[PDB]
Amino acid sequence: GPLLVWHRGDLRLHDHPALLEALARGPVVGLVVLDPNNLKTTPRRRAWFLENVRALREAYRARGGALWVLEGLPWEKVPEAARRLKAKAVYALTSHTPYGRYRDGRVREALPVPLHLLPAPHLLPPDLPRAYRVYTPFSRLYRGAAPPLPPPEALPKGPEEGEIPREDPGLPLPEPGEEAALAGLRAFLEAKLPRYAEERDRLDGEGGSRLSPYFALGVLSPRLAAWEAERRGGEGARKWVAELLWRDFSYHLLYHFPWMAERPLDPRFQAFPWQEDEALFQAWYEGKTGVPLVDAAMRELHATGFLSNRARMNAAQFAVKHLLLPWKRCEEAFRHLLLDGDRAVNLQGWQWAGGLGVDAAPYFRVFNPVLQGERHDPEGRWLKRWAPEYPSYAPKDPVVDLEEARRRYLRLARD
Ligand SMILES: Cc1cc2nc3c(=O)[nH]c(=O)nc-3n(C[C@H](O)[C@H](O)[C@H](O)COP(=O)(O)OP(=O)(O)OC[C@H]3O[C@@H](n4cnc5c(N)ncnc54)[C@H](O)[C@@H]3O)c2cc1C
Repeated sequence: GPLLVWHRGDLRLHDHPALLEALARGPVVGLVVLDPNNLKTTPRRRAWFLENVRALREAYRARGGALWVLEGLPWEKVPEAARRLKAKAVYALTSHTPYGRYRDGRVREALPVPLHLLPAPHLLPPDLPRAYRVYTPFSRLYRGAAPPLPPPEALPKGPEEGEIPREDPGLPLPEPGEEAALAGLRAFLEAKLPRYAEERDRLDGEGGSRLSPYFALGVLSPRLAAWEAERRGGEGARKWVAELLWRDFSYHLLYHFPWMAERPLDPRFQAFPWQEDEALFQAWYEGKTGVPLVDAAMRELHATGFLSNRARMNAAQFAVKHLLLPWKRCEEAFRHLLLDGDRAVNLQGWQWAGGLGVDAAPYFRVFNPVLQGERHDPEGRWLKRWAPEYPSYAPKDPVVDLEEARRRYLRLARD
């Protein structure tokens, strides 16, 4: 009987504990279940997922192995695959998300054979005992990346089943799959890593790796990335790895403070006068606020599904501090437009850029839409690409009075 390796947010063969744990015991067959709880989202994200699932199968085939793809509820499809294959056991990577736990508990209940869950690779586990709300103390626990596990050279033969739907992303998608991700990592490390600390703030984000869409679906292991970067060493690597840690910190936060999905980490904001004005929401959502920077960010986001970190913190804080739009609605809409949309990470980003309690970031910090755009975009090349209509980062008929908007917020916050 074979062993089933059930892939979830880990569409890769490199550094995969569940794959190697099963392979060491006997022949394996891979499995992906197209779950409605995950796929009932926007076309761009659904396609990104499906195309990376298609790539994993090609990766299995290239090695002579078999990847089954089934559609439906995990607690019905996993047991079905196990029965049909007469699998002895199922192996997967542990998930600590609310849905992940519910799902796996349900699957364990319906499965007649063992479900073995192994720790997913992280720089720092999210289920650490101590619960930190600040980054520095959390990051100190990190003592360098452990070595990544190797991918199999070849896979045992097995029967293949299931078809992989083709969805219209509505936009240009990056190259899907692990090979593309690995090629991207090498390019970044050799070319951009050295100056990362000095270029990581550009509004166009060309100083970054642009690997978030891959990390989001586990096409690239963070442990492998950290390991490679640290092999290069230097200020660049230290800084880039620090950002990988911010991702783990995001999972750590949501795991220890589940309620932050519902309310701000900082209690003294639980009752902020969020003015829900449908008219303003659309202006922001469509990037029609009249503010060069924000409009540029939202426009690129709608067209590409990607946005540099600097742009995200600008477009995000603008909505929360200036327009006072409720964060909950804005964060969901933001996530749905991102190819790398990750609930935990997006939530930390919003509660951080929105001065809602993450890393005890100060509320009094308020970005200056025009300065920001000039200090992080030289010949205004970025602005000229997403909002040519604007001659500069100067407000041309703003949906609100920046100056008053600032005073307004600071006033509200101060109390
Ligand atoms: C309001 C807001 C929302 C965000 N939502 C998401 C989201 O849904 N999904 C997502 O992947 N990232 C999110 N980020 C974090 C971040 O902006 C990206 O990970 C980054 O822009 C990816 O570009 P890159 O791959 O070139 O990053 P690089 O600079 O090359 O960094 C490498 C990796 O480190 C991680 N990383 C970098 N910055 C951060 C950060 N601030 N927090 C957590 N991890 C980080 C990412 O995995 C990234 O791929 C958000 C940030 C903000 C301010």
